Amino acid sequence: KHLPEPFRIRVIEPVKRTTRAYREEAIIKSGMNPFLLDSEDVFIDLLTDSGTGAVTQSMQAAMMRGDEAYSGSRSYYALAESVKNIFGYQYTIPTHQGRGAEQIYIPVLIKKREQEKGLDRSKMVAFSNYFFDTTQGHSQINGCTVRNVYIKEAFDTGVRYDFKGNFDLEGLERGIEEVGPNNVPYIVATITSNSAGGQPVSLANLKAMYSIAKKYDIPVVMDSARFAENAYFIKQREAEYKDWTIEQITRETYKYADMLAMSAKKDAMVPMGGLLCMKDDSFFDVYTECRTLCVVQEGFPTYGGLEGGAMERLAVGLYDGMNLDWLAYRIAQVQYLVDGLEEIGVVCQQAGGHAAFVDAGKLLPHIPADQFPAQALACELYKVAGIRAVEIGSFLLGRDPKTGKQLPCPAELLRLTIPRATYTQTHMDFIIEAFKHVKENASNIKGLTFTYEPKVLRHFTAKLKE
Amino acid sequence: KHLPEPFRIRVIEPVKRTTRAYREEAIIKSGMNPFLLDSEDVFIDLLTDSGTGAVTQSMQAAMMRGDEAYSGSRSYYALAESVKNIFGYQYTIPTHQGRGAEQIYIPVLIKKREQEKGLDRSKMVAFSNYFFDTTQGHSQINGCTVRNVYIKEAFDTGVRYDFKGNFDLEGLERGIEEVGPNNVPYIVATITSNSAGGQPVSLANLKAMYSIAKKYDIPVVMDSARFAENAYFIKQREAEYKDWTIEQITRETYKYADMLAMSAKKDAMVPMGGLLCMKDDSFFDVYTECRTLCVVQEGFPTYGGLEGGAMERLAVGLYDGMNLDWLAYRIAQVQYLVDGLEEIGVVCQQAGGHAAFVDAGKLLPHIPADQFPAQALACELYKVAGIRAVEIGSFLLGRDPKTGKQLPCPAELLRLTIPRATYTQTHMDFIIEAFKHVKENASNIKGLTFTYEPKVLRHFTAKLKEV
Amino acid sequence: KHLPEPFRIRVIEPVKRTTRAYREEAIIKSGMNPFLLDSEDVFIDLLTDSGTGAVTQSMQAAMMRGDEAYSGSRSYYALAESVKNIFGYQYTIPTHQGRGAEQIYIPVLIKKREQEKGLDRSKMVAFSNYFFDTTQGHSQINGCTVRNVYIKEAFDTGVRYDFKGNFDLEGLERGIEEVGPNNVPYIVATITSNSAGGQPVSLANLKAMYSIAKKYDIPVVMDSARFAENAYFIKQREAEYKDWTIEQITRETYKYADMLAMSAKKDAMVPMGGLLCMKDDSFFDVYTECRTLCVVQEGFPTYGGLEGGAMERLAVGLYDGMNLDWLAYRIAQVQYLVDGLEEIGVVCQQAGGHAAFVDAGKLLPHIPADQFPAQALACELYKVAGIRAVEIGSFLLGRDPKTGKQLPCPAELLRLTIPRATYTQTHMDFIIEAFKHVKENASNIKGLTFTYEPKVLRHFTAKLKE
Amino acid sequence: FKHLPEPFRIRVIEPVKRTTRAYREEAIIKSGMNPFLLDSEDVFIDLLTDSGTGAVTQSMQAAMMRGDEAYSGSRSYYALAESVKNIFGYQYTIPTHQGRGAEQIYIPVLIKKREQEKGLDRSKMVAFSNYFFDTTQGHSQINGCTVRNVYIKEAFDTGVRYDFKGNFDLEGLERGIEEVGPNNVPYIVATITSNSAGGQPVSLANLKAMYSIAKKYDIPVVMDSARFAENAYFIKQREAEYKDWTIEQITRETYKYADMLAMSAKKDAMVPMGGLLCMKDDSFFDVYTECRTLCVVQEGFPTYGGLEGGAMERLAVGLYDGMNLDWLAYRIAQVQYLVDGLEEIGVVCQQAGGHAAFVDAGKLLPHIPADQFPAQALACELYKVAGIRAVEIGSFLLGRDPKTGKQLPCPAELLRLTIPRATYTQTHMDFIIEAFKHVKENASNIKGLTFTYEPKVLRHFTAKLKEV
Ligand SMILES: [K+]
Ligand SMILES: [K+]
Ligand SMILES: [K+]
Ligand SMILES: [K+]
Ligand SMILES: [K+]
Ligand SMILES: [K+]
Repeated sequence: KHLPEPFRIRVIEPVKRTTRAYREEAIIKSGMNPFLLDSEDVFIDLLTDSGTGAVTQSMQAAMMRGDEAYSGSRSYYALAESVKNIFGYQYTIPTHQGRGAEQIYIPVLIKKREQEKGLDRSKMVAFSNYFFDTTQGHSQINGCTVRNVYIKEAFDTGVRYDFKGNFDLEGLERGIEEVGPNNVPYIVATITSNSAGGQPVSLANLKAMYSIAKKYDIPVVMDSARFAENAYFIKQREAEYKDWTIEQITRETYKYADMLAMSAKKDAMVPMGGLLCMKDDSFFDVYTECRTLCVVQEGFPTYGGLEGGAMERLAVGLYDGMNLDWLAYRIAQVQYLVDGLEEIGVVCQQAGGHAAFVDAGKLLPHIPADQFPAQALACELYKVAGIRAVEIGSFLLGRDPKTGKQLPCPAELLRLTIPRATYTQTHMDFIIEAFKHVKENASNIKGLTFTYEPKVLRHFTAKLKE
Repeated sequence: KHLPEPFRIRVIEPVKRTTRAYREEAIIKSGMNPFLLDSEDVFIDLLTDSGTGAVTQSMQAAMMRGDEAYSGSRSYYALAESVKNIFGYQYTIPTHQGRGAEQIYIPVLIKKREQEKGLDRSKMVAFSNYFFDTTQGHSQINGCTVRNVYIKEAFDTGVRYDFKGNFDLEGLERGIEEVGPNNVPYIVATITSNSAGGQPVSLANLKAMYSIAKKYDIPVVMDSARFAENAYFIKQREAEYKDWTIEQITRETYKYADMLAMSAKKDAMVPMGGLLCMKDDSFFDVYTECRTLCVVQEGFPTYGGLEGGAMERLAVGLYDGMNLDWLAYRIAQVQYLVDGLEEIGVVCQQAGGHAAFVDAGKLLPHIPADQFPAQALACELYKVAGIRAVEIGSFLLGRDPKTGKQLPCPAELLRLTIPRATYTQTHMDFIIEAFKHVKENASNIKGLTFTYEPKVLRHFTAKLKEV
Repeated sequence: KHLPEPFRIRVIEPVKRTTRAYREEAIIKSGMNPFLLDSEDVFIDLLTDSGTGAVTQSMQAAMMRGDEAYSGSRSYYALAESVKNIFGYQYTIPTHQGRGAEQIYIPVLIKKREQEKGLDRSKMVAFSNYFFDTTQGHSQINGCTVRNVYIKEAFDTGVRYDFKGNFDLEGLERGIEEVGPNNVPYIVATITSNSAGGQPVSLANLKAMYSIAKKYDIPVVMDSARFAENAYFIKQREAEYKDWTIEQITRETYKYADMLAMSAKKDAMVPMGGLLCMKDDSFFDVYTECRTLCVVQEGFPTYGGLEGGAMERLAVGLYDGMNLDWLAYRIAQVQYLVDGLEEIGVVCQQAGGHAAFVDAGKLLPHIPADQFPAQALACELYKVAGIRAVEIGSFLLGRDPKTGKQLPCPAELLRLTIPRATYTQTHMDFIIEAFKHVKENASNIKGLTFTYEPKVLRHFTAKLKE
Repeated sequence: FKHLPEPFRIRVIEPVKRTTRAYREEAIIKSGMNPFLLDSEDVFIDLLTDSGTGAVTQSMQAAMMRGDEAYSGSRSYYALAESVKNIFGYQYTIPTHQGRGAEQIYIPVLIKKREQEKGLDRSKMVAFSNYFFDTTQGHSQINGCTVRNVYIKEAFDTGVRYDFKGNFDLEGLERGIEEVGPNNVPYIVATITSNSAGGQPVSLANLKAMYSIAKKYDIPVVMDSARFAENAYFIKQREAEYKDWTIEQITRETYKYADMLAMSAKKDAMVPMGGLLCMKDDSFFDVYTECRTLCVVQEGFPTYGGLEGGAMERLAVGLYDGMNLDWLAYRIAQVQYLVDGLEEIGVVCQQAGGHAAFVDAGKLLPHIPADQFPAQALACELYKVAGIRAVEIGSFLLGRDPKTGKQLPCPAELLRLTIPRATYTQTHMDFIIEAFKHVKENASNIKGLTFTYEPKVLRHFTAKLKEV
């Protein structure tokens, strides 16, 4: 059952509606890419949960007392203190958002292994249970190839597994041995594997992975956008921690990484914000190296592109986002949507933490991956009810930066991303109802093809036809 | 069907849960009166929709640019403009809230007819399709007796009627005759009869009523807390206006009153605010008389107890509260709750605008009105699921200020007041689920009796014990 | 010297200017009463410091997390806790503002002595070192005569005295003897005598006064609008407390009253808010009696006309308003204005806590009190520079509710009320410069007379001619 | 009245703390003699910079409350775009979190453009500006592009007055382009109010001439607009042909002489966070879509580019509020007041500019060689004395030659007392002046500085030094 909101709605933002005819015109005008649609032409925007959710009174209140100092802001220290208490990390660098931190640590870490272990940029490879679109982008832009070492169950939308976000431990080890440990600049642990469908990573898996990393002295970066939801799943599924608090599980979790890069725009519940933090003194050097690069890419390292109030707000969000009643509610809503879709015959990845992932591949078997079936489905859904979603399949995966050919994709998923505390059960029902029509028209949905394709992170602004 | 929210949630306030054992202790410490329970001991607070609902971004934004001047604030003029454009009234006096405006116009209007037509304070009577508790309170405190002239269908929870909030025209006229037109200081038209169950008043009824008032030259005050919902019902039920906008219907509606007193804390959607406005120059005198009394009771008449930002916020709320998609949604949610309760066998007044009114009388037939069955039901509901509600029956009606005996009551209703844009469909379902248990235990609920009773507006702070 | 602001300006509200011709037209349209002028027609609004000052970030932040519950709001408890820790009072009832609390306790206290000691309403008299216009108003409206028992030095603008707000102890005692202790419903101690010119009341004086009250068992109500400034003066002038903190002095001060009525719109620094609190159990009865009357006049006693956020904000203001650096600055600014005026030959009451009181009587000796010289001066000042002020003389004092004749007035003062943290030293200089012209035209300022006079609190909306 | 009275009422304040001399003594040492490393709470009056540290208006704070946090196509984006179209007349808008956010985008894009279109030679490319900001110069050099500031002879003569010291050296610009070869000049940056020159204005005539030269060689012109409003004000007070124009009109005119604008909204637009990268018209549509592609990588989707919805609504309002004439007159008059006060006590400064008083450390501390950063020494002295924090705009900031590796020659050693907008009062100005009385009295005893830790890029922000 969809749990009742453990909160009262305090502030609302009105939204309008549109006609089918209008959407038809609009979706064409947008080159068949929802990313290019106007906000006001969307009734229920499930494009992403990043910076689109609601905030709590405490957070809005925090936003009112920021120290806008350019250097040494007390708001910075407030944020730093929250990081020290929650993750146990001593060094903090705020960034405006996720890719803000990535564009800093990646270059820094690469140069490090180069200068220390003779890493060869022409043969370097980074690993992750699964890289973010932007993490992969910045890695490749820095001449580093990536390899996602996910488990066999990860993308089997027909089978259930407790931690589909887990690292393929053997795979990771053989991968490192092959590539050569000196050529692996870092390993990124994505807490709640986004591409796997917001699937959790067990604490045991993290310990094992970190153990392998320690062995080859490879820096481990914990991508923490949805650390809270991951902590929740660990608490519900990993026996050892059934009776631990989200805070305790989080603290434990972060003992298995050397630093964290986070897009606070998710679980921390803020409309803007990111973090780049190092656990301890052993990484003091990368810390000061990141402060140097931060000045260039984001701003002085005591605000790094965030206004004072934004840091006070984040200092609070990191806590509010860990509330157990909240997490149970949020995740239960997603479960509700997934079960609703599954009951009308729309197969999905098992319910994850932030969104329902519809298996476009299974729903539209006639359109080849090369033709982006999940993107076609997205346009169909929008047409139908004014709901906007994103594809997590071949369109997003991109082409091989070396071959120039379309990368093979493990699954063509349509992601119905649910912004935190933004929509109600009625909206969920509305979405499910919409899919009844989408399904009833599956067989007639046409594949898509480029008319304009950017060279980097193409899915955000590309346009397609047919 | 419960319509999907025509808005996105932007800011939330976390709430806490409790155990049955805890509530059991708490309801006792509160003297069996939910009004005395702590907010944090309530999961879903349906005590009232007054100042407890959500606001829109525009409103929260307006709150940020107020002119805190003590006199002639531009924020005051902003509010005045909204009133002129929406209601067509030229004179505006802000008050912190509803009873703030009542404590001003009532004394003023009474003195007026006294000096003008020789009204006899010892024999004066005021009329209304149905007085709010505070309106009745201030009237009686001023030595004026009240008489609610509602229609026969008003309190028949078993029959459906389009406008149960309507004035009993024949009754109003008869009443004015029996009492003597010189002794009737004013008539209050309560837009959406609260006690009737948030039932609407037709525009035709208002015209007729105002016509009668004009005949005897009796001032007509439009109590406007829920004017928007009333405008909505008119639009859905009164043929002549099916195609009018809420704004147009409102403008039309207010041509049939001489002034308005409003608790902005409802449809205007603000956590604080009230209004006392006069339509035109013919009432300029009561206007300046109200400015004089306002200085004493509320504050300088250009802010009357409201901070600058509060007036800017209200200037916006008056508009946002009239949005058609919004009104349809809000009222549809209430309908959903009422239908849900009715489906599990809990008879209610037909769905009104702001709340579901459960008929405690029908649900608990073994308890005499003198023992406040709706209050007993309220305590039962709280114990069961941590939901807080109010009774609109004998407990609230009070005693006859002259006889000193309990006033006879037309219905014992438990009001599940729904704050605007605060709870979801899931909460509604939660409430319905709770009532399944309440119903199952109906026959065992005891009646209540006083242990402490205030002399005025007793229901707010009184304490009772059972049986 | 004007101290430098111990704070940074964070939010500003733009204001406009006007022409002399325009003001001349406006002042007449307003019936020669500044109270009737539009805010936008005023450059520097010194009408009052009540609810017109600035707030701190913490306060604005508090306003964002209020519990709007109709009953038992946690915001109410927050306010109650602040009252308990600052004043040591156990019972709290919020009111929207000052006169909101007055209209409650006055009726309640009167009925009390009537039912307990046989008070005779037809012969009852209340005392105060000096009643506020609204306190006097509500008293008289309730059929109670008032008597201000101020000291001989109080209104001598030519002589300096440490505590001109003090009670005339002998006077108070004789007064009570004359009237009969059974007919005195209450004594109001106005912390910082407003009419005396924002002059302080010593702690010793309060002890003595409370001692007299205890003797006749007369309830003592501490009017606390400017309790903080009074605490400051005590700290600077009363030897015994030179080394005490504002918080400590306040706590001590409130041991000499049975309850407090406060317009939080002043020292607490909020744009809206008031308080009615009782010290302890011995007054539990008046407390529950006030809860009953509050439901009628203000709202449920757990919010009493204040929104949730307003109570959270006040809970913070009560503290922020007691900051020592702040108080020193605020009071130093007033001192600066007073010294500046005195330097150009404009005699004033010695610098008090919230405003400079110009002695209109001494500045315009040709105008008889009956003609309100301070009001004439106010209109002159406005015409000259667009500065708005209020008179604290015969116009405000009113007529004898019994005789119907104009009450005799101890001083005709023009009050240049300074809103807290709103204007700068440059504005002060601007005000002083304006007075150079006002003085240079003193001899030609005409007296005033009614054209419209309300029956109660006339000065707020009356209109005059000539 | 020289210090004009505030054309506004203070609505919200933030309390600040004081410290003891002994404490500052310890603190300045712990900070490696670099104020940038001091804690905010250890500063009474923070004149480090006016960037994102000033106050906002009610309208702005109100705007912050109604943002559309959509990830794409936010209506708040369109609101910002509309303001840009009305004010600057530019049709294409891309929001960025701040200044360097826009720089890291257009610089790479413009360079690749001339490379692919005119055969630019990265190994011989040079960019020009009346004067590059530290971050603009940084990103240029990081992209392998050398910079050349073509300022006028009067620019850094703190002893002489001149109406537009921020002007381009037209002959110099032309000679420079000829020397380097027009195909190797990727762009020209016009810094509206030359920051390094001392917040000195650039005349509209100078801009027309400069743009004319650029059009001739088909060189893209980027208008760095952080302080466009103050520049518009000076033009209105000093350039005869515009004495009677409004700030809005002068701004509109001004922007006809650039192809695009890069702006750190954290200054004149008055916001604590925000930036803009906009193109004038269709002729630059290509760089526009190229910037959208690079923005996705560096900042975020191009319809918010690192700014939350409310931040864009706030900026849409700030761009307007910042152009108010009474406001500008007041703000600039305050700076004039501080400059005249300092000059009164014998402390020579650059003639009053728009956002700060620039003390000439070189003239105040003649015994210290530029190599030893006299302006930085002066900054530490000022802090010790009264808890006032400032920045140096001299050799320390200028850096080393990325090619030679040697310290770059500097035209002036200035200590910048940056005044955040609507934050401090006249009393604070007087406080600052009073502080300098002591600083001056001790001038002869201030020692020079030297590195103990120096970053390879933008060193002045986090470097640490010690007394030589
Ligand atoms: K956002
Ligand atoms: K960046
Ligand atoms: K409220
Ligand atoms: K106010
Ligand atoms: K009242
Ligand atoms: K900032």
